[PDB]
Amino acid sequence: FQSNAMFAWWGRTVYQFRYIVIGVMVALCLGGGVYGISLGNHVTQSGFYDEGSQSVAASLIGDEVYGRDRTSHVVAILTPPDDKKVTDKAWQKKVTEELDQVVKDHEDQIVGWVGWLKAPDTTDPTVSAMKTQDLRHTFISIPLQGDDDDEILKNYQVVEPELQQVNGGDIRLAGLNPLASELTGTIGEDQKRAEVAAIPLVAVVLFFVFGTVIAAALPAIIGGLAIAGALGIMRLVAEFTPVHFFAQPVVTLIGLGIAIDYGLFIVSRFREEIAEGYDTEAAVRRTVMTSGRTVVFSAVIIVASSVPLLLFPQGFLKSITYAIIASVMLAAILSITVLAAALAILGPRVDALGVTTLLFWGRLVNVVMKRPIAFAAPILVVMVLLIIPLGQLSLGGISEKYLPPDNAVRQSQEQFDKLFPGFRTEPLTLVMKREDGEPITDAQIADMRAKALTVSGFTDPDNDPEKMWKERPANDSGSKDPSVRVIQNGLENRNDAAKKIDELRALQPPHGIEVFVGGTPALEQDSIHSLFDKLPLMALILIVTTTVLMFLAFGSVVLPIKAALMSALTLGSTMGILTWMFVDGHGSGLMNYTPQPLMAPMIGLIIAVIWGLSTDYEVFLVSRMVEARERGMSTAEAIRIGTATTGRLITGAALILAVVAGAFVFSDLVMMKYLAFGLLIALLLDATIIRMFLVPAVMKLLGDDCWWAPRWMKRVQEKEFNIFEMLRIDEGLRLKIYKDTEGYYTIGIGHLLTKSPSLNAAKSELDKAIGRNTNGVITKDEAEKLFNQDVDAAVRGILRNAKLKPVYDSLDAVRRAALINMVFQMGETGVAGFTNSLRMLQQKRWDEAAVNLAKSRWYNQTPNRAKRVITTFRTGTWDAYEFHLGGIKAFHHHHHHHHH
Ligand SMILES: CCCCCCCCCCCCOC[C@H]1O[C@H](O[C@H]2O[C@H](CO)[C@@H](O)[C@H](O)[C@H]2O)[C@H](O)[C@@H](O)[C@@H]1O
Ligand SMILES: CCCCCCCCCCCCOC[C@H]1O[C@H](O[C@H]2O[C@H](CO)[C@@H](O)[C@H](O)[C@H]2O)[C@H](O)[C@@H](O)[C@@H]1O
Ligand SMILES: CCCCCCCCCCCCOC[C@H]1O[C@H](O[C@H]2O[C@H](CO)[C@@H](O)[C@H](O)[C@H]2O)[C@H](O)[C@@H](O)[C@@H]1O
Ligand SMILES: CCCCCCCCCCCCOC[C@H]1O[C@H](O[C@H]2O[C@H](CO)[C@@H](O)[C@H](O)[C@H]2O)[C@H](O)[C@@H](O)[C@@H]1O
Ligand SMILES: CCCCCCCCCCCCOC[C@H]1O[C@H](O[C@H]2O[C@H](CO)[C@@H](O)[C@H](O)[C@H]2O)[C@H](O)[C@@H](O)[C@@H]1O
Ligand SMILES: CC1(C)CCC(NC(=O)c2cc3c(F)cc(F)cc3[nH]2)CC1
Ligand SMILES: NC(=O)CN(CC(=O)O)CC(=O)O
Ligand SMILES: NC(=O)CN(CC(=O)O)CC(=O)O
Repeated sequence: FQSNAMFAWWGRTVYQFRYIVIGVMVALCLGGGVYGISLGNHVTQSGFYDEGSQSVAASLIGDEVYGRDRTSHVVAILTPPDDKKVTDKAWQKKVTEELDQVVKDHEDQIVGWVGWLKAPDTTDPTVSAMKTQDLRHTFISIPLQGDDDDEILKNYQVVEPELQQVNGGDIRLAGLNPLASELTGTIGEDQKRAEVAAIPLVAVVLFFVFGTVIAAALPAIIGGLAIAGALGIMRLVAEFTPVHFFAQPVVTLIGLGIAIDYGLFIVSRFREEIAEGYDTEAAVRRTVMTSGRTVVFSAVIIVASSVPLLLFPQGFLKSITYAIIASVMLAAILSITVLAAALAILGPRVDALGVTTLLFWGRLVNVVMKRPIAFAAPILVVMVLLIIPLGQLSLGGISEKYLPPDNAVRQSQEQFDKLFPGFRTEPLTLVMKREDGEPITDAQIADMRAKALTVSGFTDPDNDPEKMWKERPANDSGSKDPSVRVIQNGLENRNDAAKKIDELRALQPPHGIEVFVGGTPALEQDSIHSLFDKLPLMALILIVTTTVLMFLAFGSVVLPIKAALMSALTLGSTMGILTWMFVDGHGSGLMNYTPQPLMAPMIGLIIAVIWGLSTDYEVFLVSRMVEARERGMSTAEAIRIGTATTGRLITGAALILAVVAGAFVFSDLVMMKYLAFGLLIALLLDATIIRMFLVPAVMKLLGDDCWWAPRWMKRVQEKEFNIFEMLRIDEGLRLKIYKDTEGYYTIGIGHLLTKSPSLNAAKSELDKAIGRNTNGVITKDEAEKLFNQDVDAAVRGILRNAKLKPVYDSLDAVRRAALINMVFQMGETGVAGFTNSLRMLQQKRWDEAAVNLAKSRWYNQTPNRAKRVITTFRTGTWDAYEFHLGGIKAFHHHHHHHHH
């Protein structure tokens, strides 16, 4: 159950109101770009955890009661100049005055600065550890004002340009906020790299697909408008829910490629239609009714592959899904609205500026036809070989290693952890809230301490079990509610956290006390647990929805399951290569990244994206061969028809997407490189190994079993437009005796009854013709009978005329119907007067024949019908009548009015 009257109406309307469409939509997209440029100041960095988890609740309660830990905010390593020591009093005074000046300039942003450098004369052992033994290095802590991570990072970015100058520039800034600033600036770095690299390369690839300036420029303008509008839409979404930083490059990584590919396909189809003889109006309408439907289906598939990411609670994945959906649907809309109207405005002008203005698949698919096993199993084994590294993939959180190993901030952090060990901690926290509301006594604290000392593997520095699990510090941003007490202690081995947490949560709390196990390891592990808990349902929804959409698009049952297994193998192989590249470290030396576990939500993101890519390409390809089997073509060449019709467009689209993805593989963010490399691997696997080799071979393996659909999941074959409806359009269908423009009695489709003025003589003739007492009224089927009689009489008259018989025997059924139309209108004597025109048609020179027919006085006197018939001659389709200028007014009886 499909619907194309909607697409036909829109193809008509976008040509009818093309200027309004182009103006309104371009204005909306440009205003959206102007409104969404400011998205960079409204994105967030949170959303990596499960915010409905116990670790997040523990973190929130600890923040409320004790205050958030601002000690890891800013760390500053200071080194005296000229091999001096940190004990030089003049240098001490200088640096201290500099730091005081920096803090009092930004009291709105900095809380203060805390170190050993502030109180050199002290005995506190922890403070005296902020200096190295050599007295060549000393680090300080600079807490910042703020209430959420984004405001704190903004305050740090406000204070950094002046804080960096301290100590003659020889101050090294590490901590949470410097790393955050670098990791977020990676996004803008990638944006600028894309602007510089992909735009001219995409221009070149387009200009090589279309040997024309305009036909190659249109998809680029479409992609630009799509990026602008999608950024505006994400800026609007930022008003309701937090949008993550990583959602910005997605718009440029995924949105731009699909938008330009949509534009490429639509412009190519418009050029096909124009080169097939249709004028601009019919070209736009058919371009819609075919390629726009394909594009909308593509967008629906991408949305169906993205939506399941809304199951995971990580707002990171949610904002990414929002960005994907917005970009893709806006690209589809622009492709069937700005681009359609722009083509309707330009016309054949889209080929005006050639190359000078700037200054075979069938053979290869037949190579796979002879021996399918020679390419199928030797490729399936290679893919299941690439799958085995996928098994040994690990997951982890965000560290300094997400930056390249030569990044100054990562090296500053690693030098801090070398010079000052024991300050960077990941302690697990037991948070105790008393449900009743009264203070917590030391007895309950001791009970919890003992029940925690039950568990092993926790750090015991000075070897005193009654000093482990010390109390969390408390600063001024905490309520200090006596009903909440937090103990905490680090882990000897981090890889045991997921177990120890599961132990610390099995401990029985004191009576009337609620226990929450939190901390950075607990946050990470609970996030990963939510991810793995919700993954199978996501995969099931993905596969089921995509397979149902393939049930809709294919009209088959074998092909959806086949393409599902194909996409599964492609996803597995791509993720195996990704594990081999980023976990096992292969390719790291050339790309300059550190091998490490992947970000957990990136696994679901990459699953969704790669599955959508594979399914989209498989659908767009296989539909073209289902087209041929619907026409009646044989299997072994229906495959060839589809593959050869898709080759150039598929390769160009894959090339543009590969350009845009390789523009991002050079990122300084290991997650960005992971995503872009996975996209590149999946894309180059689908554009070559999947489409060229495995698809035709594995399909031929099933031969004529691939299109088998049971019952009637398959659409019904349409009512084939015939000569009856054509001449009903041109001559009218009247079921009651009427007078023509000459004043004679006509009925049916231009069937002259008699040239007598008597209505009763005409009724006598009509009753004699039909065989009953009609009273001047006939049914539609009787009109069809009379019309078929007249058509047969005209055909017999044509085969009798020696000037019309050759060209009539030369033509096809549609052009033969056009010739019969001309006969019915103007007599065989009049039709034979088009000697050279009929010669052109007989020689199948449709363009010359149409141009010459449009110069008769037949066109001057009956221009609409003549234009319709001449279009039928030029194209050979009923398209000039399936969507025609409605409403005729003057009915005239035709020649060969058959009596009996
Ligand atoms: C574009 C991609 C780039 C990715 C950038 C990543 C930059 C790294 C910055 C990491 C800042 C971690 O700060 C440490 C903070 O951890 C928790 O706070 C958490 O409390 C919330 C309650 O919801 C939790 O949900 C939040 O995870 C968190 O605010 C502690 O409670 C705070 O005491 C401590 O200060
Ligand atoms: C990606 C993350 C990598 C970066 C991680 C680096 C973590 C940075 C931790 C550095 C801790 C700096 O402060 C540590 C010291 O200060 C506090 O005590 C004192 O501070 C007051 C200052 O006025 C004194 O007056 C009070 O005697 C007393 O409360 C802490 O309680 C102690 O532990 C320690 O002595
Ligand atoms: C405001 C929100 C409103 C709800 C969302 C917007 C409306 C969604 C309308 C439904 C989706 C329209 O697409 C669904 C498409 O499925 C098939 O596609 C195929 O049609 C091409 C014709 O040539 C073939 O070539 C290809 O094999 C293949 O694309 C069917 O033939 C049609 O049913 C329809 O074209
Ligand atoms: C600057 C422009 C960069 C262009 C961007 C696109 C480049 C994509 C590259 C992805 C391929 C990953 O390749 C990684 C492999 O390459 C090298 O193999 C090492 O072992 C082999 C046998 O001993 C020898 O072939 C090498 O000599 C030896 O280096 C690496 O060392 C290995 O970890 C890993 O095997
Ligand atoms: C067969 C045809 C295939 C097409 C050829 C593929 C393109 C290969 C030729 C162009 C490669 C030139 O790369 C230029 C790159 O310079 C920089 O590199 C710096 O960042 C990376 C990690 O730190 C490391 O590359 C370096 O260590 C570091 O200098 C930046 O990354 C970008 O400004 C830019 O992207
Ligand atoms: C002619 C075409 C209609 C063929 C499919 C072409 N489809 C893509 O190029 C494509 C990109 C893409 C992506 F980045 C993510 C994702 F989940 C799915 C994706 N499909 C468009 C042009
Ligand atoms: N265009 C036609 O119908 C053929 N005509 C028109 C023409 O001179 O080209 C020639 C002829 O009838 O002799
Ligand atoms: N639309 C009309 O009634 C006039 N004509 C159509 C035309 O002008 O081409 C009808 C016909 O001649 O069959």
